[PDB]
Amino acid sequence: KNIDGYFKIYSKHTPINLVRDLPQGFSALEPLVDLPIGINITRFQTLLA
Amino acid sequence: KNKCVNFNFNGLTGTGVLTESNKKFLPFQQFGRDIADTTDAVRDPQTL
Ligand SMILES: *[C@@H]1O[C@H](CO)[C@@H](O)[C@H](O)[C@H]1NC(C)=O
Repeated sequence: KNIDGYFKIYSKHTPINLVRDLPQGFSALEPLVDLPIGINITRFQTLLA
Repeated sequence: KNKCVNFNFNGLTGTGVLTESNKKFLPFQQFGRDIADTTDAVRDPQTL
């Protein structure tokens, strides 16, 4: 998310046993870094290996 | 600590008794608040 020229990222990494789709449970997301980029962003891509 | 003092921490001006809080703040989380929404606790910007 980006609001008022300030980008916000929220990262949580926990181990889980999952096959496909998504498990039903609760999680509390916490911030990762602070990036005052201040740029228009209309699109995004997901890099893969 | 343990005395009534006027403190300005990270541009936040306030007056109150400063004590060591047992609550564990996240590294990013700084200003704590009570039910009244007034600031419950802060973080020293010099020595965290
Ligand atoms: C970002 O650029 C796109 C394409 O020019 C435009 O449609 C959109 O309104 C712009 N958003 C902002 C916040 O300027």
